[PDB]
Amino acid sequence: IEPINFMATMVRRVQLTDEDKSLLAEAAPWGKEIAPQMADTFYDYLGRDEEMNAILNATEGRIHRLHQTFVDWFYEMFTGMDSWGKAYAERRWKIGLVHVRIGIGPQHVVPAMAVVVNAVRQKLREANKSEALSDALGKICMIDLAFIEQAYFEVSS
Ligand code: HEM
Repeated sequence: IEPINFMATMVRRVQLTDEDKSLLAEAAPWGKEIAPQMADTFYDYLGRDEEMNAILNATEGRIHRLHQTFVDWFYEMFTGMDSWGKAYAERRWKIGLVHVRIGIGPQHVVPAMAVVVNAVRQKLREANKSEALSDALGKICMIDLAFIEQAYFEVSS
């Protein structure tokens, strides 16, 4: 309802610390480096699902937009935009409403998010990044997923 307030509840409930935020903000340049490959993995994953591939069929110009929206969203987890504040919360809430409007649900987004976290965890291990960075990214992916699921709850109901 009030994005900034939902954000404070989500950072407390997922236990995302000042330390986590520092690890994310420090890894941001690396996040920016891997984002395009993450976008490609995600696109291919969605493409292999009959139901989710049907949903991704508005136009071809959609491919660029689907790649770019993903790259910016992914990088933003590392920077937090306004340090995981009001603008972050408003952007995450708008992301939630977009998915509810196109008729995608928990059966799509919860697994999709499991695949993102799995794919990022592979990149982290490839690059021999810290386990503390890996935990922090797990936390912020799950904040973002709560925003999407909460939007679906509020727009449904
Ligand atoms: C962790 C999961 C996901 C994330 C983080 C994500 C992220 C995004 C973002 C940032 C946007 C742009 C929203 C905007 O306009 O402001 C978006 C749009 C979209 N997403 Fe997702 N998404 C996810 C899952 C999915 C899934 C499972 C589908 C299934 C097909 C999907 C289909 C779309 C479509 C069709 C759009 C609109 C693109 C357009 O404007 O033409 N997304 N998503």
